[PDB]
Amino acid sequence: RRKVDYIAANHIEYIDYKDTELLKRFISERGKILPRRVTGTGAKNQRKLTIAIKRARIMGLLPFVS
Amino acid sequence: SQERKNEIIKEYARHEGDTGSPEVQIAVLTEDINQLNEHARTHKKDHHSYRGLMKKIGHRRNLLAYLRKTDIQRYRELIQRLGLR
Amino acid sequence: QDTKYEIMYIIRPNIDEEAKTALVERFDTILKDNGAEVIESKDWEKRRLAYEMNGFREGIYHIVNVTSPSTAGAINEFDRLAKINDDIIRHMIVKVE
Amino acid sequence: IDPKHLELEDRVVAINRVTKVVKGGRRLRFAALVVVGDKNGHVGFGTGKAQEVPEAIRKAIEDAKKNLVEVPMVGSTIPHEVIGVFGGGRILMKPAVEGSGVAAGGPVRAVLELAGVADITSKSLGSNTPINVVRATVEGLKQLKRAEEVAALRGKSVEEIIG
Amino acid sequence: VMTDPIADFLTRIRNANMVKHETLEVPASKIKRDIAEILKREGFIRDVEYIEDDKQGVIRVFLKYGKNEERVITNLKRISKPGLRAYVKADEVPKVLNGLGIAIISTSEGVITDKEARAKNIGGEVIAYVW
RNA sequence: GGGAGACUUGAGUGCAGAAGAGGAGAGUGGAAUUCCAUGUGUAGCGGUGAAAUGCGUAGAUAUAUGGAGGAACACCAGUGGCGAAGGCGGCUCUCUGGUCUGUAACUGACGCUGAGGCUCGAAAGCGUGGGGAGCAAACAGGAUUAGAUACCCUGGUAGUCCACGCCGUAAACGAUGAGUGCUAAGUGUUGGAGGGUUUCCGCCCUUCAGUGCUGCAGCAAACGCAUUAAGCACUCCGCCUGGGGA
Ligand SMILES: [K+]
Ligand SMILES: [Mg+2]
Ligand SMILES: [Mg+2]
Repeated sequence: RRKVDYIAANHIEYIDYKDTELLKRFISERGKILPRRVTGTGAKNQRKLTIAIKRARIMGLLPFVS
Repeated sequence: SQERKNEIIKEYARHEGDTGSPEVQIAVLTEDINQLNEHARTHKKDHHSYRGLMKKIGHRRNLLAYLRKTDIQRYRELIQRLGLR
Repeated sequence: QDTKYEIMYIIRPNIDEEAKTALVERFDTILKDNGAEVIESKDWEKRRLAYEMNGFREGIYHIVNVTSPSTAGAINEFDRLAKINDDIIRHMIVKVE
Repeated sequence: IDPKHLELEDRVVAINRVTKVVKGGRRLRFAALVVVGDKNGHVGFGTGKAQEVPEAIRKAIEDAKKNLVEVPMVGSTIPHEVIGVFGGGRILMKPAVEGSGVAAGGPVRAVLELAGVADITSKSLGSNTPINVVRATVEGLKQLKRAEEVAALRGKSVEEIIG
Repeated sequence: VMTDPIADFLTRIRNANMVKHETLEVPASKIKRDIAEILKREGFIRDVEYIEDDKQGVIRVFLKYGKNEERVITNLKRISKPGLRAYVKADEVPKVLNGLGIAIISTSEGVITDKEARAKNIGGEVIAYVW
């Protein structure tokens, strides 16, 4: 279905791993990253989100599990 | 690098507009090839980069063949400037 | 060309402001020794971590925005020294446009 | 395209005894290929099947009458060389001189004798299946042309084309 | 690349003829112009026109059909491939389909038909049959 | 074809942008297993079609807190991406390659193919030295079986891993050489560009480069292929001439 990206709608870019406020909504319980087909992001932005989230995880901003 | 390539064009070219020419291309490729040979001596395992090196080398050789066909004087002047065999 | 480098690192939660400030100034001074110009140094937050990164479940984050060549060994020096130092928990570097 | 008002006479190419298999052994049927024509240009072929030779022959004749085609002729010869292909059967047919007779050994000889081509040079290059060689034959005879037709297409005159 | 623009021209004609398109456009050369004019004046084509553009003169063709359906051209074929070039003498001039087609030849006189060649008693390079 | 030229569409350079498990080097990580230590607690745990070998009362399994060590990177992750292929998925940095889009400034046919040569090249395997958590040929024992030199189970060596040097084989497969052009359409999708709208987002139209499915013509022995051809064509290279022996 035609769905909208948060990022595109918000006109946000240069996704920093610090942005927990934006990254935490693309995460399901126990830290798993929501699929693109669930959320509705583009491939480029989705990959940037993956990298930012993994950075946040290693930097303690977000958990790997739980 | 862009600044080095600018310098090389301005040096070896017939005009400041003549960005494209065999002598210009070869002069750029020779510096690139020297950098890549040093990179290979430091990164002996990067065969994926050695491939692009060999491709650049073949490009240079074909340009030099075109020069030997068309203008032997231009060819010899070029090689005296560059240091190739 | 000089490339921009965001640098985060996690100060322990129970350090004193005196030694902490001298420590941030140490790392900035060492970046400047190796030739990497620091344009900004700022504490981000103090937070409850996601887990026990060095036993301390809590941390204090600092950010160091830097401009420097990629050939300069400033980042490698900061890296080795933060590894050796047992006060800061993590560091991390980010090449930025 | 009508067998009506024509003296079509027939000729059997082959009867291939052909089997289906059942729990109770083998169900043996006869399949026939027949070619029929009027020796004026109009010729066709048909496939028949039945538990009897004459029944399959009748069916094949009745199917051949419903699939006729007309071949051009030039003094009991075709106008020009042609290659006919149909799935494994390549046949080339050349215009021959008069009195040289036919050059084939069946089924092509049957097809062309029934169509009325008394003098021709032919050859089966590929397979030997009578069905597909006959089909490539009719395909080539369909590829063939008439000078009047080609000249009316091109606009040029007949003499203006042959030179 | 285009190691054989003559055969590319012939095959483009064949393809458009099979889909029953109406016209064509081709990066042209003088030999293509000659062949197109021969086809024009021999009856395998309705019309042909030229276009002058800086890189290379385009030539456009307008094909021919006896009806909406029937084709005038059936198929073409180059013989000088060029991997094996076909030069022939005034006696070895081919006769495409006993005169119902045409062979296209280049000679000292120029680009001509088998008619004119076998009449003048010349030969040359054969470059295309047309069934 | 030879020679003297001239041109820019092909090929390439330059400007500006885009993407990316592309590659090599360095370090770092959380999860899980295994082991070790500390406590709790005590008779079974494990395994099977059945059992049994084994481990366990000397404290097992399990449970909770740490530590050591190796290997691989859950979600994201997809007939998705890159690479000539093999192949490449954690994270960051150093160095580096190829590709795509426009641009129409520049060279002005400089290109393609390419024997013979050179290089790369899954896994196994070899040499030297490290290392070795788990897995696991060989092997041991238990079982099964008429037998079982096997499938099952419990263990377990080389090996799997690192660095270098060798090997140079594969169902190394899209079982489809490379290059160029032409030839209905439909639909998704990746990276772009342009335009017409839209408060932006977004939607729409066009276009390039890939990546899938359906399908017309045509091709095909058939299966099937079909703008990522197995269609129409052209250049070059490699290869086949019944099966076995081999
Ligand atoms: K070894
Ligand atoms: Mg190996
Ligand atoms: Mg299909």
